[PDB]
Amino acid sequence: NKAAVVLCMDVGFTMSNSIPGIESPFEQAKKVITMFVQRQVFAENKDEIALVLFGTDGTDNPLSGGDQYQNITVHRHLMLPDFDLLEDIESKIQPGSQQADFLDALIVSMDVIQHETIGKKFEKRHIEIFTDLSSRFSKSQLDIIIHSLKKCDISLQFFLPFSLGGPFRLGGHGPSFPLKGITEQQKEGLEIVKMVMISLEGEDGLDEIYSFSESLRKLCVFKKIERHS
Amino acid sequence: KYSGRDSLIFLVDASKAMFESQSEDELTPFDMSIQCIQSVYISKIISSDRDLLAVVFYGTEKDKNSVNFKNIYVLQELDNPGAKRILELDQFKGQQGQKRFQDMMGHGSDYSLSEVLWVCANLFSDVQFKMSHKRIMLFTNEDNPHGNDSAKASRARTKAGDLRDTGIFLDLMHLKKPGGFDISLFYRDIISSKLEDLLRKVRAKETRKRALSRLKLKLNKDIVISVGIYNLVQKALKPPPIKLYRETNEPVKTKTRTFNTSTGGLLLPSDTKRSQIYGSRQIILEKEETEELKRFDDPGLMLMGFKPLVLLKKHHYLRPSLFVYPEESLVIGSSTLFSALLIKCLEKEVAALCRYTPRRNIPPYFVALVPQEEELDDQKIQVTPPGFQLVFLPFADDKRKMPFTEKIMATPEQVGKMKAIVEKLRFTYRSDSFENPVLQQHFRNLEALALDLMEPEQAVDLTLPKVEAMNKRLGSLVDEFKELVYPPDY
DNA sequence: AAGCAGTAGAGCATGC
DNA sequence: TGCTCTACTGCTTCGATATCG
DNA sequence: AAGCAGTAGAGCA
DNA sequence: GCATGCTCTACTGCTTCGATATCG
Repeated sequence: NKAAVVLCMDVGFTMSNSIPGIESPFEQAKKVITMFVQRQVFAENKDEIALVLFGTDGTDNPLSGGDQYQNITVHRHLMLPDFDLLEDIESKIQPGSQQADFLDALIVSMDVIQHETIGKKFEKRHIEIFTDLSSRFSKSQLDIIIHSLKKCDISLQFFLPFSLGGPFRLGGHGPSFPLKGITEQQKEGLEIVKMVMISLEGEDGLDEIYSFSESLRKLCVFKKIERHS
Repeated sequence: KYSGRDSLIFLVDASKAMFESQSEDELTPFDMSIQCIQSVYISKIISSDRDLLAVVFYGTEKDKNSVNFKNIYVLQELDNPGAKRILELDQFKGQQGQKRFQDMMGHGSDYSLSEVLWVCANLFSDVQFKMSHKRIMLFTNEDNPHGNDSAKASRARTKAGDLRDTGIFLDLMHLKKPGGFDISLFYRDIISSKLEDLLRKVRAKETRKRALSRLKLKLNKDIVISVGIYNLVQKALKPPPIKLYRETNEPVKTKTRTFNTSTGGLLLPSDTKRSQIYGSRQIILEKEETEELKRFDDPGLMLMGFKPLVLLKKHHYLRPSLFVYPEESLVIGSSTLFSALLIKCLEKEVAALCRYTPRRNIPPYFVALVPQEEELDDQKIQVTPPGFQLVFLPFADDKRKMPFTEKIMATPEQVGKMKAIVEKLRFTYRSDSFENPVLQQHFRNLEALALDLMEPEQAVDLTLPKVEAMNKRLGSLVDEFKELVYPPDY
């Protein structure tokens, strides 16, 4: 019946990183998110979207306690997406250079999803995560939030960028990373997200690690949306 | 050629004996011939309805022909199968039809010889079309129509050769006088019996052979050859209606328009836009933009590499496969390259993969070219011609995903009795014959409408199985197959 | 697509 | 305050219509 | 332009 | 040096049939 999808997107400075000859990861995330919300607006289906950005300059957040919860803003609640939720995507040239964390948008989106299921029946809770994974982590409480992810039975898809280990353009059935797009911070990021995904849902979390190259190549954004035929 | 229609003259022997019942009480050979001719017209009126069909009785008393010969009387003329001509034809049945034959033309005369073939020749000469095949189908029994004069025999075998050279071929359905294969006599020179193929066997068929597209195969850069994409399984359907004015039964020449800008006045097509509303607002285009937003490629097949025949799973399916062939009409020297690529693809079990655009503005479409090789013996059996096959391939949103979440097994004992049941129902499948009941009953409905005979000839339903010839065929193992482990158990 | 059938246009030969 | 009719109804498959080679 | 079961609003109790 | 007279060949459009996409 009614779908309630949520996007959470890193809009950080490194996400708007410099171009060695290819593209910005910010513009790649923009192309992918325009493809998805473009299909789910032009298909006239009865779903609602809510989107959260992290890596901004200000914090107009419903919860900003201290040093944590910085540069996170709920753009829009669960709405049938019109062209306003597409021009908020398109007319947003600013990346807003002040980057804080990457795990905050999941718990803020979970809190507002709980606030958004107010007498409105929903069968799916799918949240898609774009993160370049360049900032440091935050490890205050982990098993309580992993327990909430487990008990609420929500879905978390993970778009990592092109760095997965000739002319790499966007996606052409060629290479994922051109020659080297990784470092120590990206290494610990990839291993900690593999650990969380495997330990929560299993080997499908190894399959739910999608690169920005191939997510434009294939249909991998639409999952657990349709019904029996 | 392409539009060269088939011709057929029926030539019937009505001279001395067949009008009589050959001193029998069963079926006169004259009635046999009229039933066979009527069944051939009834078959070709919907089987091949552009061909030419004439009918000529010889040996009768009075005569009419364009040549003005004695005792040769034509009935119809070279044209299509017409319902009014077969309703003229069906009046020569039984004793009353035999007497109608008598009062109309009268049987019995000094029947001559090859001048009847001359009348057949002038009947073929005056057509104003093109004809592929010329067949004279002679319906007779006897053996010696030149039993006294030898010059008549020499003239007969001269005029038959004069029909032999310019492309007119005859066969005679030899009427068995006692009902057997007896007369092994000396007309194997004139000719190049069984009549069931003339009696029933072609109730639904159509004759056509078209190329469907004539494209180019390019090896992704500049290397171009020609190919033409023929069709094999086209999913035929009944012909569509025609509007008609029920007073005089004439069609009514439909014309339509768009008008009325809420005042009065036409709109020639230059002042209409093409719109799509999406909730609140509109999106307006022009007709040329809404036809331009699907344009990707030149028409043809661009090659994108090679894959073996094994890893493409031939159950992925959305459209029937077509069939390529290497013409030498666009480029020259293409059958050489395709034969070389085909034998190397065969001896390395590999298949081509391509991107395909049929027409001058069509979005692109991925196809798989899988080879095949022919087969031929002394009997000239033909199940495969030597080309490729274009398996169409789905992209991404053709496949749905079923809910899948059940898994419960049982004991491996029912597989033996089910093997016994499937071996009980084991047979060779077919080569033809599972005909469509809806189209066939519609055919016979139209037959009985245009001929007002009696009734709908109820078509036998071959698509239905034979439950009487299946249940007692398998026997009393169905109770044990039902109640070994699984009765519903209440 | 397939067949055909009808006319436009260019080049040789002529005239003032 | 409790279980069958009922208005809808999304879909699905021919049947008529229009385009293109 | 026609049917087939699925999913929430009415009628007698 | 300019205008006309005459033929043949290749381009081009029409007609019929069949297949495909579309709209109810």
